[PDB]
Parts: sequence; structure tokens; C-alpha cells
Amino acid sequence: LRLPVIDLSMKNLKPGTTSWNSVRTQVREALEEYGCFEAVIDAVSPELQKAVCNKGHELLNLPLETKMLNGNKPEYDGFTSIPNLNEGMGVGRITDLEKVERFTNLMWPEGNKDFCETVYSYGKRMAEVDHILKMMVFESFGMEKHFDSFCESTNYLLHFMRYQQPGKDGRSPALSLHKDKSILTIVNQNDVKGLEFETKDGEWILPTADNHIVLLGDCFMAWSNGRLHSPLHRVTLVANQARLSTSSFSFPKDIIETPAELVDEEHPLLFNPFEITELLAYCFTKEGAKAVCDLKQYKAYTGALE
Ligand SMILES: [Fe+3]
Repeated sequence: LRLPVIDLSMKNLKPGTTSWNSVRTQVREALEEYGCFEAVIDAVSPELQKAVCNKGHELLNLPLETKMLNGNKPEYDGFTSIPNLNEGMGVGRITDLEKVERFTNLMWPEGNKDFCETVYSYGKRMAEVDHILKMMVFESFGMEKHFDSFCESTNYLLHFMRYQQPGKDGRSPALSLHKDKSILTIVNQNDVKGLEFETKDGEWILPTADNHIVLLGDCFMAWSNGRLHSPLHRVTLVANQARLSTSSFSFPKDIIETPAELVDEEHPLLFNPFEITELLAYCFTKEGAKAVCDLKQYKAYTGALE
């Protein structure tokens, strides 16, 4: 039980090249079988990775009243906390420099150029990794001519989750089982492990914290008509130390729609089209939390599997 490891060294990785075609096959197979993979990413230096970790702590160290200024939508960017367990919040529209500048001046009226420049740089570099990976998936399904339309006005999110020292060694649950509602999520654990995936079998893979982890969200699973797997995951601390994760999410401009090419006799249409803002909100309500672990419990489900 160990994840695929995919070398996304940007060197040599241009469309049409030999290395690109090899990496494309690895990405498609990993996201079909596991829904995730460890990724070696040099689009971001170790120096920038540590700077973004420091910026996450600086944001989460602000007063509660300041963090609340980022709104009441914890399904996307809003401040969330389970007392004595975890806290988190996000920078929405991280690839829009004007939106990052506004967010920064909301949090730091006297200014914080270091925070704004660091997080925008990381968001831009990780969005290119997301773009390349989606492109490889589209190419793998014969859909490269539909790719630019899919990607128009992609929404990117940078999200920090912090986990308090659990007070014990061994094993301390810290975040509950869910599927992400992104297209892709790219996670860095900042040298402390705990992210844990359920296999299709029902086994558990707890990777080390040396590399980025790519995982599929329910938007890509729906786009693929269930051909790709969105994996169930949770966080379990394995040591008495604090943990901060840095995660990059892609979301569509508005609608996800499954292309006709991926529907056939053996693969009936699983999901009607749906709006991401509605899905995200719904999963955070009492009546809609059934959809957190399974998009088939959402209103878009066709009932095809009877
Ligand atoms: Fe997640």
C-alpha cells in the first residue's frame, strides 16, 4: 500500500514531448486507480514552500475578529475552527492579484506586501501545475479540443488548515473523512504527516510528508462520468506536534457538465449539470452533508446505477 510517485519536474515537460506523453499516462492511471498521487514539484522552491507555510501561520495568528472579515462561507475561504483540534481559512481567487491585494488590505490595513507577494507567487505556480495536469487528463480521454472551454475563468483557492499539538503520540484523528469538491486539490503537509486516503478496496495509505499530494475532487469525477476516482481522505496525526497543511484547489467558473463522449451503454450518465457555488454551500448544511462523502447523494445524481 503506497501511492504512485509522479515526477512533475517542469524541465522537459512541454506538450507533444516524450516525457509529457509518459507523464500523461502515469497521471491518468493514478487518478483512475487511486484518485491521487505523490508529486515531485520544482515549480515551487523549498524556500517559497517554507515562506508560504510562514504566511499561513501569520494569517491564522490574526485575531478572531480580523479572520471573520473574510466572511461566513467556510465551504470556500471563511474561517473555521473545532476548539482544541483544528482551524483554517483561505485566500480566494489567489491567481487574481487585485483580489489578493484587497484581501491583504482587509487583513492588514497598514499593508503586508510580503504576505501578498508570497501567496500570489505560490498560487500562480501551483495553478500552472493544475492546468498541465487537467490538460494531460483531457488529452487521455480524446478531449484536448474541449480543454480551453473547460478552463476559461477557472477559480483558484489557497487554503490553510492548522492542527493543534494533540498532547499524545500514536494516533489522534484531526479532520473527518470527506471527498473534496474541487477539480484538483494539491496538498503540501509542511514536513508533518497525517493525510490518509482510503483505497477502492477499503485499505488506508498514509503517505510521508516529503512531497506534494495531488488528489481528484468530485468536479473532475463528475466531468469524467465516474471514470476517474475522487478519493475519501481524512487527517490523523501520528506524533505530538502541530501540523499546518497548504492546499491549492481549482473550481470551475460556474457549471460542471459531463461531456457526451464519456457516456455510453456501459457508462450511463451519472450526473446532470450542477453549479459549484450551490454544491459547496449545500454540503455545509444539515440537509446536504450527505453529499460530503458521495456526490451520488446530491440532487445532480441521475439514479443511473439504480
Ligand atoms: Fe480534503
